[PDB]
Amino acid sequence: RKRRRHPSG
Amino acid sequence: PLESQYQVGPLLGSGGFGSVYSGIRVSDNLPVAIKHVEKDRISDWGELPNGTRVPMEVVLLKKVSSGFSGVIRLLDWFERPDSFVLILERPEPVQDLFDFITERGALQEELARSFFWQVLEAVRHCHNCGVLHRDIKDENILIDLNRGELKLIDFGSGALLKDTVYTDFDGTRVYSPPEWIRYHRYHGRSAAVWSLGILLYDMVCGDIPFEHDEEIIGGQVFFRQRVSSECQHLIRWCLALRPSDRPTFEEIQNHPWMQDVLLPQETAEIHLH
Ligand SMILES: Cc1nc(C2CC2)nc2sc(C(=O)O)c(C)c12
Repeated sequence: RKRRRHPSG
Repeated sequence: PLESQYQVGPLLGSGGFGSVYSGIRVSDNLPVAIKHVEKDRISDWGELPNGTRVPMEVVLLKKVSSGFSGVIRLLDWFERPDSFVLILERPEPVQDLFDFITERGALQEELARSFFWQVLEAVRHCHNCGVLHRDIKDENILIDLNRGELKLIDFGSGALLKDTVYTDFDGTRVYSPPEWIRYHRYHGRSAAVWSLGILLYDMVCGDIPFEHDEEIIGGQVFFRQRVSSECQHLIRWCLALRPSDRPTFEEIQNHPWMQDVLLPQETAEIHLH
């Protein structure tokens, strides 16, 4: 499954 | 003079924090990171001693700056017509913990223990200095691959630490606690402990446990990787739905899973070199 970054805000 | 003290290199990244360039301080060839923040995007402002108005991020970085290497060191800063420029130390060689976990997958518990311990000491340092980071996540943790030392970075979502309720938040939502999701209210220490439980799960399982609001508030922690019962207990304690049920930092570091941590140098020689 897709691991991803997450932006702040 | 900003363009004469530093040689500017390639862009390292950009996003909610601004734009960050690799750099080298001309005087002594010290590696640095050069962070540009547009004035129109700065939400919270502070005043230094001399009452000069600076982004709160500058105030917080100054409060935590010292010889302790677990937090990023602000070396200098400049004001421009429409931006502030922050000169930050740059470990070399380095990889952030997000990319490290992507490449390595779930970490052996010995390595997760060493990393998590260092993050706890870094966050304790912030709180000791009156600073709440509010965006603890693997993306905001740099690994010095030679020394085995971790550095907490990007204080752009932080605040002065206080004992009353916070009703504003601009950190990363999938690391934010259920009381923020449900009520737009949180207290600083117990919210930080929640993000640390997300981080520890991330380390030992290879990705964060929750992506959606419903999972954050739901109260179920499913383990996708083999994790020891002691580690599972600490994670589930950090991820208690009721903030007052979460451990203090003392209770985390006294937890049975946290004992016999590797030294940073040992960590690099066993797991990084
Ligand atoms: C994007 C980035 N890359 C890097 C590279 C490892 C050099 N360092 C930093 S220090 C920082 C901050 O806000 O304190 C940020 C956002 C970065």
